[PDB]
Amino acid sequence: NKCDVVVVGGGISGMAAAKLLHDSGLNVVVLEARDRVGGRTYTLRNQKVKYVDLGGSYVGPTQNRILRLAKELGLETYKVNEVERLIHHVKGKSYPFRGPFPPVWNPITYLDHNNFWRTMDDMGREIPSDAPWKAPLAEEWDNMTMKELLDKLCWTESAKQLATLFVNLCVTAETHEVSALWFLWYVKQCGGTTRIISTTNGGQERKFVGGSGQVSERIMDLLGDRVKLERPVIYIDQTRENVLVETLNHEMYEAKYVISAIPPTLGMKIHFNPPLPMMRNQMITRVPLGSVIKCIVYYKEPFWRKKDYCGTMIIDGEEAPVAYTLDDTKPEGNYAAIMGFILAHKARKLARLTKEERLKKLCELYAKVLGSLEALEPVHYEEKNWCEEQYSGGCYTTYFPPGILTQYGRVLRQPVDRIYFAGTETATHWSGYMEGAVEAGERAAREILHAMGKIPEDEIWQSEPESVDVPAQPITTTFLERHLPSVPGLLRLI
Amino acid sequence: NKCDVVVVGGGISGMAAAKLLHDSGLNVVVLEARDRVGGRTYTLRNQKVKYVDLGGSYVGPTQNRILRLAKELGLETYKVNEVERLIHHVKGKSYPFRGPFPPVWNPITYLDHNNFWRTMDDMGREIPSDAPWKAPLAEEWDNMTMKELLDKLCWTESAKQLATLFVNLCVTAETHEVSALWFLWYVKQCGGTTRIISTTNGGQERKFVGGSGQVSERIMDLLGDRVKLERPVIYIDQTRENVLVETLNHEMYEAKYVISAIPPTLGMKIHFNPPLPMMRNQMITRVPLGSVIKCIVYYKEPFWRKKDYCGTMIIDGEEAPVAYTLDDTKPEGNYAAIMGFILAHKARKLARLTKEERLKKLCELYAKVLGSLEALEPVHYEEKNWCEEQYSGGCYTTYFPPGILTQYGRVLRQPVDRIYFAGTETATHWSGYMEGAVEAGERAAREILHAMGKIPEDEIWQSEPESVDVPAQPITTTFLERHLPSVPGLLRLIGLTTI
Ligand SMILES: *[C]C1=C([C])[C]=C2C(=[C]1)N([C][C]([O])[C]([O])[C]([O])[C]OP([O])(=O)OP([O])(=O)O[C][C]1O[C](N3[C]=NC4=C3N=[C]N=C4[N])[C]([O])[C]1[O])C1=NC(=O)[N]C(=O)C1=N2[C]/[C]=[C]/N([C])[C]C1=[C][C]=[C]O1
Ligand SMILES: *[C]C1=C([C])[C]=C2C(=[C]1)N([C][C]([O])[C]([O])[C]([O])[C]OP([O])(=O)OP([O])(=O)O[C][C]1O[C](N3[C]=NC4=C3N=[C]N=C4[N])[C]([O])[C]1[O])C1=NC(=O)[N]C(=O)C1=N2[C]/[C]=[C]/N([C])[C]C1=[C][C]=[C]O1
Repeated sequence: NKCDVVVVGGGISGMAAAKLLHDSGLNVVVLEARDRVGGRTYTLRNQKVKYVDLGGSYVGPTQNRILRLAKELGLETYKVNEVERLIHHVKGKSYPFRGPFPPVWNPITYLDHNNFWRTMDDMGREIPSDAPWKAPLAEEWDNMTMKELLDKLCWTESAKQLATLFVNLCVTAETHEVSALWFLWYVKQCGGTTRIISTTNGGQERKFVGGSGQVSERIMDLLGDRVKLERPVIYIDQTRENVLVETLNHEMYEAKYVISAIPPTLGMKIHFNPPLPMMRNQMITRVPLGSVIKCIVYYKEPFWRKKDYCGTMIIDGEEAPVAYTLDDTKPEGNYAAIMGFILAHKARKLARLTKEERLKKLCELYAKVLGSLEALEPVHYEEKNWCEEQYSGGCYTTYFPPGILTQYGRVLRQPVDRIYFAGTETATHWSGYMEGAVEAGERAAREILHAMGKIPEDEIWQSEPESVDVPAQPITTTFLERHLPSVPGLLRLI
Repeated sequence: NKCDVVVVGGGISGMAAAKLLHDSGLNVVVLEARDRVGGRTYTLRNQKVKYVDLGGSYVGPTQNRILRLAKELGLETYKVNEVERLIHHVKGKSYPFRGPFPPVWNPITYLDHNNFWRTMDDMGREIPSDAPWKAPLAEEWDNMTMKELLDKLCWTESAKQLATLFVNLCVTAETHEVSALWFLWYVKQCGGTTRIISTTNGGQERKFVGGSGQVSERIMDLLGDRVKLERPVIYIDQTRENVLVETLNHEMYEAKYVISAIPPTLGMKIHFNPPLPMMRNQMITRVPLGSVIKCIVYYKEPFWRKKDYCGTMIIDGEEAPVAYTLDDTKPEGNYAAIMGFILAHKARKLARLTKEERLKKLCELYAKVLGSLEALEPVHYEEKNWCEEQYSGGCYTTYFPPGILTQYGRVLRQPVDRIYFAGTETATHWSGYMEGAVEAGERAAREILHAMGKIPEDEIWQSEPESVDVPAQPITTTFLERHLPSVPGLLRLIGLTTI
């Protein structure tokens, strides 16, 4: 019934908000729609897999807030297997390579590839993390799709296809669906191209021992009966003295403040009184989430390591169900597995198949790419299609179509009276990730602390010391990488 | 509590569905979120305006379903004033003209203008009304915004600026926001460029005497207590034998079938058990509605008629708050008024201002455009920002961003068990209009009549006899219009000759 703060949503962001508020002495309730906590993180346990992350999973250097919070809850990380060679599959053949970036041998293509990545980071350096709509060329970039940008930038098919897979993999959407401004902001606010695509020294360096769902589970352990499972919020009333929040199962909660820790578009599932201000009312219909099936195939052994393959596969082309894989073996070398993502339009298309039919296609792909019959002999399979989720709306995150970020972006974290906004979408560093969820939960919580007079305005946004366990190495470029010309730049010299 | 069919939404579509179902003997309930029916039509009544349409208003030839419904309910239409000259205001100057299209004197520019409209209709013929994603080039066109399409087509800035204004005005959205496939579909399923833009012989020919709000109000009168105002639906349960529909004020309704007659994205406001299938679940997060403020400025007299202007203005300019106006004077000649639309990003921008500052900017614009100081003497002002409506989401309608219509389009009107889908967005002819509302409402109702074994399958889709009161002149082209070359076509002709 009555409390200081109602938090809507028990994902990482809501749980981190509620934990902070509770630790500071306020009475908090968390209202969660599902029969579990975690949201877009979900750890399945069974004897065959032991545990497996079917939702968010990877963490890495510079994500110091998720690392600190998990550490305090008694979680530990291990490193994703990247000891052996990566594979680029292109035109029906496997090219093994080392390093984050698949190599290119033709000199024209080389220039084109080099220029494309470098140009993404140049454009990023003009986009403010906390206000992408203030970029000098904000409207121009916002009014093009990433498909247009790539059509302008990439003078070769090879670069255009690799840059396309890069978009698909990062934001689970087609290049033609997304704003160029938003995608460039996204990459940049993750620390740039190298940091976002790298396993070693990047976002995919690590996983949590036991699963990432333990983060939310253990915060729910700390809050006891303050978390209400199967309480979907349907109505928020701000007209009266205290804020009133009603659930689907008929309960009424009453508080001074609310934190909305749900994806923006999921705001639509709530009837507000008074109506939302105009800009928010429309923003929340303009911001879908992407489409992904996360798929994990289990094998008796990590047989790929015998051939000096780490298990990472970058797979070009329309026919491949999966464009990107990582080794999902446990740190002990057991429960051998390959993780793959069926991305964007391939998720819409392959979801009509059965579970077994998807297994077969994956097994056959992997056998081709890894060049082993061992890939045809899986011992177990697990998958999750996030598009079918009523209370996520997709995965990994919310994407912005052309024109939206400049028109409505300012409203995302703007308080509506006594509702403050959390969720990974409202973050400024690794928004879209578990790290962003923590940043935004803790920030929304601290905005409420300040509206209550408990902390000054300068403590709303707090910096995070670097993890000692997962230190960050700097991102370096070579001299040639910085100064080799683009394709049209080599033409102007001729 | 118990009925045969719960209709969610009491706009034209919901009210047309309910009426048909009622007229066939079934027990229906209409559950409407607001304290009124009509939805995106709303007729305001006070002594200063008598009546005024702040939402949907215009009807015209080929929109035979809304004309039959309104006529059966006792309503009349009248002709929007187009006796005197239209104005095209471009680069700070007004160019009076007659006919539907602003004319063009520079021959190069003339070629580009003729080709643009012609290619809109040409691409249109490739696109089936009932299945736009079946166009041979659906994918290619859907992965392109209307801004990209215009950048390819228009070799003159003049044609590109006119085309941009045409998109903004038709779909209340920027060229860079909307799919080219969707937009070409939307224009074709209204009968083409000419039909869509015209007053005389087009979409804007007429209005209803007393306002379009009476359509919904009269159906509510026929239905009596079957219409429940202030019952926003929060929850639909299909796991049991009868379908369970719950409202925000804690009432429960039970039915064999449900028609959802709300904008697709407002389907988000309902919690579903079991969950919606994947494709609908994501589609309803991908389909926003446009942005528009409709504004009416009243004057003592329709002073523009005296300078031989009908009061239609096509106003190109970033500075112009309004890009299109019409004479909104009563058929009797009194309550003289200019209606104007504030479109897309200007609705966003100018909503910051007060009512009085918006009035001031409109009057000043109209003064310049009409060359008339009288325009600075309004007697009254009415307006509505549709963007702030929780139970509409915007106006006029739903637009599809790039990539959405080919991936999700096929599910807009796919039944989900015993839920069936109405709303003008599900129509095949004048989707986005009051006409499409009636088509979709009636089609969804007849879908349920078929599931119940009361009519055969071929009676679900039913054609409509032509209005004898608002008959349609066919759309014609001249030989020159059809065969004059494009700008690149003339340039190809040149390179070939000089060889
Ligand atoms: C799904 C997914 C996948 C499959 C994958 C991934 C992901 C995902 N990610 C992301 C994450 O997960 C996120 O970000 C997070 O989680 C977020 O969180 P938040 O913010 O908290 O949110 P959520 O979770 O959703 O929560 C919410 C909640 O709420 C609720 N609700 C709703 N509604 C409502 C409610 N309640 C009450 N009422 C109402 N109405 C719900 O239920 C929930 O609970 C990720 N991340 C990270 O970090 N990592 C990872 O890994 C991930 N993943 C992925 C990634 C990928 N990548 C990166 C790609 C690549 C590779 C290479 C390069 O790139
Ligand atoms: C808004 C507007 C404006 C401003 C203008 C216009 C329009 C609009 N339009 C359109 C119309 O209006 C529409 O279409 C209709 O109305 C629709 O119908 P429906 O489908 O029925 O839908 P609605 O109305 O929305 O209704 C729905 C209902 O539901 C409810 N809900 C929600 N949610 C819920 C509910 N309930 C319960 N529960 C829940 N949850 C609500 O409340 C409602 O009631 C139009 N149309 C026509 O026809 N005409 C006209 O005029 C119009 N307008 C416009 C147009 C213009 N133009 C076209 C111009 C031009 C020129 C050149 C080119 O263009």
